[PDB]
Amino acid sequence: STGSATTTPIDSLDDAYITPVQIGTPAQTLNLDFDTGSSDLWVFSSETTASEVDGQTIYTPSKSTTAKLLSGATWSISYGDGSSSSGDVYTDTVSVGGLTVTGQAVESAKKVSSSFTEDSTIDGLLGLAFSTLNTVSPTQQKTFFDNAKASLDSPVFTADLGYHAPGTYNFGFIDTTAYTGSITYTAVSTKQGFWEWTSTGYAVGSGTFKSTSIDGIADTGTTLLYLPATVVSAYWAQVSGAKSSSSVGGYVFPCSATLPSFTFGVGSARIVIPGDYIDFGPISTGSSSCFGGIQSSAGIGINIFGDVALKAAFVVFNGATTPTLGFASK
Ligand SMILES: NCC[C@@H]1CCCC1(F)F
Repeated sequence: STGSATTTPIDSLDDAYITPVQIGTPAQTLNLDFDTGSSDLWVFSSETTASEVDGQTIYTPSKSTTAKLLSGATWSISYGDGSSSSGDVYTDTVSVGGLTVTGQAVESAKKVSSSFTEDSTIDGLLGLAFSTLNTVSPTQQKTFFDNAKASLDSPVFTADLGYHAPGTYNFGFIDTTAYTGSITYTAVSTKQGFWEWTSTGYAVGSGTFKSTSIDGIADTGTTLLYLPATVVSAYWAQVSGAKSSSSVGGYVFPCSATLPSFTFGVGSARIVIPGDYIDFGPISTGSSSCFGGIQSSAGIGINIFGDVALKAAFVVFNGATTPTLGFASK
């Protein structure tokens, strides 16, 4: 089998991407944030505290003839931005882009933190990291990809995120028309539960490439590119007036600037992020200070190749017995 679904930016900045997902019988379509950095499929639901729902579409398990309570199971997750959610668990039929999994754990939120409530465009998350990170207790549950894997034509999914435009998540096949040149594959460590890999270096603009190993994760659920402070300082030093602002929470730059590109290495290959992809717009409405799309990972404990990086590439998440990542230009 295969599946193919379009993923759409939630706003004009590409702050996140939503993909329609069919849950239950008859189908209830919710728009989920596909997150290769986590491993829970959770949704706003008829069980979510009413004051914490503000415009989201909810899953109502009582209206699904295929829903079954997963008796005794609970879940609770916290993310790197400090947001969180928790609740109980149903199994149900879940389809993405024509690919159907029966018996998928659908984690129904009883509580969500304020940042989820305040984002009316995201109805939940669909985790695509390794199932070892799934938070369901006392019986850990498998991701949608892990459940689908054996049925897929090939044990892979691909992320093709757009810059200020829709893109595609495919399951089970590699669309050879969706990228240019060849795909360069690179080793993955699953020791932390992530799609963790080692970039071979970077360049700023037209500058010379610096060969240096940068361990990090491919994370569709993180907006920006988070890299070591040395690398990030070298980038922003090429932008007149850019500075790190503690009050804002990262590097800002004059909105009048033209940003240089940023290149990262994948083995001997190179992925070029155009400068415009690094512009996250005014820090507040009407400000002439703009927020940068490359930020330091110093406070995080891990480097994160988030959407800013991934949207410059066609990315293969290869879930074979030994997982690997592939990157192509597009
Ligand atoms: N997108 C899931 C959240 C990520 C995983 C590693 C660091 C982080 F919390 F930011």
